[PDB]
Amino acid sequence: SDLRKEVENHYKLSLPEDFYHFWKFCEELDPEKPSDSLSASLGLQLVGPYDILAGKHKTKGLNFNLHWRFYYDPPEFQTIIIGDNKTQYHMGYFRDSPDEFPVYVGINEAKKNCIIVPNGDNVFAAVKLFLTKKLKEITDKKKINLLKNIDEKLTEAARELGYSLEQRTVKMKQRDKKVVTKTFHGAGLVVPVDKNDVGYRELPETDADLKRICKTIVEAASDEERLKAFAPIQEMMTFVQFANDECDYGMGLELGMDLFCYGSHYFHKVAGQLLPLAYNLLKRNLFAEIIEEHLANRSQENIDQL
Amino acid sequence: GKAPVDPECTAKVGKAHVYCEGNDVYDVMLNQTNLQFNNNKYYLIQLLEDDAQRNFSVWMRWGRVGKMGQHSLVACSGNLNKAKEIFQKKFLDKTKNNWEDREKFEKVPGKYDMLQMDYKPESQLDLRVQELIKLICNVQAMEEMMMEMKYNTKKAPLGKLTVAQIKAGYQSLKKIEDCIRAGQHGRALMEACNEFYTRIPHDFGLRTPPLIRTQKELSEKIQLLEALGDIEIAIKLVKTELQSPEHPLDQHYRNLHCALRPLDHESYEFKVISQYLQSTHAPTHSDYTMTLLDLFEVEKDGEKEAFREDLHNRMLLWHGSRMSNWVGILSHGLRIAPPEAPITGYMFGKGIYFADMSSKSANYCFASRLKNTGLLLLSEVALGQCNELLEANPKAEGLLQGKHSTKGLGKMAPSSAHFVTLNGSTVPLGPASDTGILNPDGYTLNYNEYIVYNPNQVRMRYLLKVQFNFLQLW
Amino acid sequence: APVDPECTAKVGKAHVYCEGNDVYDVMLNQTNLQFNNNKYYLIQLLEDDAQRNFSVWMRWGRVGKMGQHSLVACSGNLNKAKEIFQKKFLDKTKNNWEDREKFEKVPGKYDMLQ
DNA sequence: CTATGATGCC
DNA sequence: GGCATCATAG
DNA sequence: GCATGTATTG
DNA sequence: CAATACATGC
Repeated sequence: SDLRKEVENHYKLSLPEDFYHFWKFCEELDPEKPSDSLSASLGLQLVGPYDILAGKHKTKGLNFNLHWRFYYDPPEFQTIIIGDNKTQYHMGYFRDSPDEFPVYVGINEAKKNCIIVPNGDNVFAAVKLFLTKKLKEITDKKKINLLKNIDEKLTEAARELGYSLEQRTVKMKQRDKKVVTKTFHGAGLVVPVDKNDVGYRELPETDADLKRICKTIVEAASDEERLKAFAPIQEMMTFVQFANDECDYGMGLELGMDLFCYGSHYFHKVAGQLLPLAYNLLKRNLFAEIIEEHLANRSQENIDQL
Repeated sequence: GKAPVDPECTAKVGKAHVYCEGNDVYDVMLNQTNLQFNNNKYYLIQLLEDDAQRNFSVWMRWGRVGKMGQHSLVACSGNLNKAKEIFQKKFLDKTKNNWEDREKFEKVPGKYDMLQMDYKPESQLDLRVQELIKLICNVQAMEEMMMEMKYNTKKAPLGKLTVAQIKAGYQSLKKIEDCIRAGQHGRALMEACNEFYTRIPHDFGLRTPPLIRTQKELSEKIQLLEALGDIEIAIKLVKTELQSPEHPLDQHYRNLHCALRPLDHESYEFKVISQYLQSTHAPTHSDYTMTLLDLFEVEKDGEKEAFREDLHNRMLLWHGSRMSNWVGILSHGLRIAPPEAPITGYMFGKGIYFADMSSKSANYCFASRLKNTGLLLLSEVALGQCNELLEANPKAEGLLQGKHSTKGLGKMAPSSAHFVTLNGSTVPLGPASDTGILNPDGYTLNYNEYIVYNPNQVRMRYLLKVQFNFLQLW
Repeated sequence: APVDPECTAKVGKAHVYCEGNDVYDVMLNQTNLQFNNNKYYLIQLLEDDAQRNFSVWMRWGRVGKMGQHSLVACSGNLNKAKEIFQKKFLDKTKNNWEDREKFEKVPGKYDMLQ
C-alpha cells in the first residue's frame, strides 16, 4: 500500500486493487522486469502507472494525462498495456468519472479505428482474452507450452483473488442499462439522469449522418467551402448550448466526443469548446484538463520516458 | 393565391399552367405512413393545360417523401373531360374520397391522406432604418431559408403548408400528448404516431419511423412546427406592393406599422444598452462575442394602452430570434403558444419567454460566421409577483394564484444590488453571480428565466443591431 | 427495328439515332417459366431536327401489354444519352454495349431480338 | 408505385 | 354488371 | 476503395 | 420496373 499512494497522487486518479495485485503477480513471475514479464512471451508491455511501479519515471516536465495516451484514447480511457506498435494495439482501464473505479478494461488499435472493444472488467480478463485469441492466431504448437504455463498461473491467481474471467461481467451488463449512447466509440456515456429524464437529450442528427457530415466537411476543397459547409456544426452547437442551459449536459458531452473520434485538426477547437465545458458542467474537471492538454498536444508517439 | 406549376415537369414548366376553377384547383398532395408496417410515401397529382396549345395532361409523381421519385405525364390532346375523369378516379382510388367534393375530406386507415399547400424615387427614410428594413425585408434570403428548410434540414421536403394544416398538425400533437401521458406503448400509440407522421412530412431514409416516446421529442416537434408557422407568416408579410412606392420597402415598413428610430451612439440610452449587452454576456457562451453596431427605438401601435402599468417589478428583458422572422414580430408583437399546442412540451407552460442575460436569449439568434448579423430585442415586461420554481413542472400556470409571472430559479444570475434604471424601468446589470439557490433533491436550473402570460404585459422598446463575432475554429 | 407507335408522346416528330452496328434502338425479351417471368423492354434514342436535342425512351412490361414507360430527356448532350443507354444496357444484361455482338445469356437478364 | 389482373363480393 | 380487397409482377 | 448483389419501397 | 441504400467481398 505504501507504494500505491504515490502512484495515485501522480495521476490524480484512483486505481483498482486488481492493478496492484497484477503487479505483484508479474513481480513473482519475473522480479527483474515485472512489467515486461509477458513481453518475451506475448509481446505485450505493462506501462502507465506500472511505469511508476517500475520506478522507470526516475530518469527525469512530466504530463501523465498524455503518457501513452494514444490518438483516439478518450479522456475516460487510461492506457495500461501496450501490444503491437504497428497497429498501436493497447488495453486500458475505462473510467467514466475521476472519482470512480474503472468499469472494465477496453482495447483499441489507434492506427486502425476509433472503436474501444470491451475486454473484461479487470486486467486478468483482458490478458486472458488476448492470450486465448492469440493461441489460435499463433501458427505453431511447440511454442505454446510457455503460454499454457503462464495462462495456468493467470487462472490460479484469478481464482485465488475471486475475480470472474468472463469477457463481459455482471457489472458491465448493469452499466450497459445505464449506458445512454455509444457515441462512435462504442463504450457508452454515463450521465446524471433524474426522475424527470433531465440530464440528456439526443443529437439532432443520426450517427451515420453525423459521420457523413464529418466526411463532407473534412473533405471540402477550400476553407470557404468548409465555412459554407460548416452550417450544420454551428446549428448543432447552438442546440447544444440550448441543451446545456436546461441541464442536458451529456448532449454537449457526446457531440465533442464524436469530433474527438473523427480525428481531424479542423475540429480541435470546437471540441475544445464543447468537451471541456461539458466535463466542467458535469463536475469532471480532471477530464477537462486531460482533453485540453491532449487537444493541444495530440501526438502519435506518447511514451513520456521515450 | 398565386398558383405555381411544379418546376420538375421541364417539358411543361414554361408552356403550361395548373388548372383552376374558382375554389377548386386541380392540384393535390397525398401522404401516407404506417410505422407498424413501415410505410412512408407521398403522391403528388397535378392537372396541367398548356398555355400555347389546347392540350391537357395529368402529371403524377410518387416516392418516398424527400427522395424524388417515379413520374408519369399523360397527354390528352385537349380531352379535358377524360383527363378530369382519370384525375378524380385516381384521387378516389388513393384516398377513398371523391375529388370534386374535396371540401369534405375524410381519411381512412391504410390509404393516403390529403394535405393542403400554398400552390420619381425620393426614398425618404433614415439610412440606418433603410439598411435594417432591406436586411429583414430581403425576399431572396427568405426564399433561400425556405429552400434550406427542405434540402438542408429535411423538415418540409415536399414544400410549404397552410396555417390550417399546421393547426391540424397541432391537433395530432395533442392526441400524441394525451396518448403519451399514460405511458402506454401499444397499438393506439403507434396509430397516433402514424397520424402525426401523416400530417407533417418527415424523411427517415429507411430506418422504421421511431415512436415518439419522451417529452424532448415532443418539444422538438413543437419547435419545428413553430418554425413552419414562422416561415408562413414571414412570407405572408413580405408581400410586395405597387402604387408608386418609389421604395417598396416603405410600404413594407407601413406593414411593420411600428416606428423604428435611429439612435445616436453617444446618447445615454445607446451607451447604457451597450453596457447591459456586455455586462450580461454569460461566461459559458464564450465561443463568440457580440458587438452593438446600432440601436433603434421601438414604438409599436396599440401596445401603450395594453401595458399593465399598474403592476410592479418592471424590467427590461431580452428576446432573440433568427434575422428573418423579426418582420413578423414588429408587425404583430409577441404571441402566446397556440391553444391547440400540447401543454407538456413547455416544461413551465405556455406564454412569452424572456431572459435578463443577453447571451442566453442571444443563443436563439442562430447567427453564423458567414452571416454575422443578428438582432436582439429588448422589451419592458411587468413581471409583477413571480412564482418561484425549483424543478420542472409543466403545470406552473395553475400555481399562479394571484401572481402574474413565473420565475425559473437558475444557478447563475445577477443580484438586484447592481440594478440600475432606464426611463423608470429596472435594468438588471450583471455580472452573474451565485444566488444561493440549490436543490438537495434533484437538479438545479442553470440560469433564471422569466415567463409572462398576459400578452398585454410586454412593451417592446428598443431593437438592437448586433454583430456576432466568432473566433478561431481549429 | 421500328420506332414504337405506342410512344404517343414521341411518335411523328423525330428520327431514332443509330450508328451501323451500334443501333440505339432495341427490344429485349426475357422469358423464364420457372418464375413466370415474361417481360420485354424497348429502348429508343430520338433526335430533334433543329438542335442537338435528344430523348431516351424506355418501355417495359409483360409481353404484349404496354405496362410502364419512362422518358429521360437529354437536350443537354447526345453523349449523356449514350451514357444512359449503354450503362442501362449493362445494368440490365451484364453485357457491354460495345461488346453487344458477343451476347451470352446469363440467367435472369435480358436477351435481345435477333 | 403502374398496372393489369384476379377472385370474390355487392 | 360493376367494383373492389388483393397479387403479384414488373 | 471499387463496383454490385440484394433487400425494400414506391 | 425505378430507385436508394447497405452490406459485399478482393
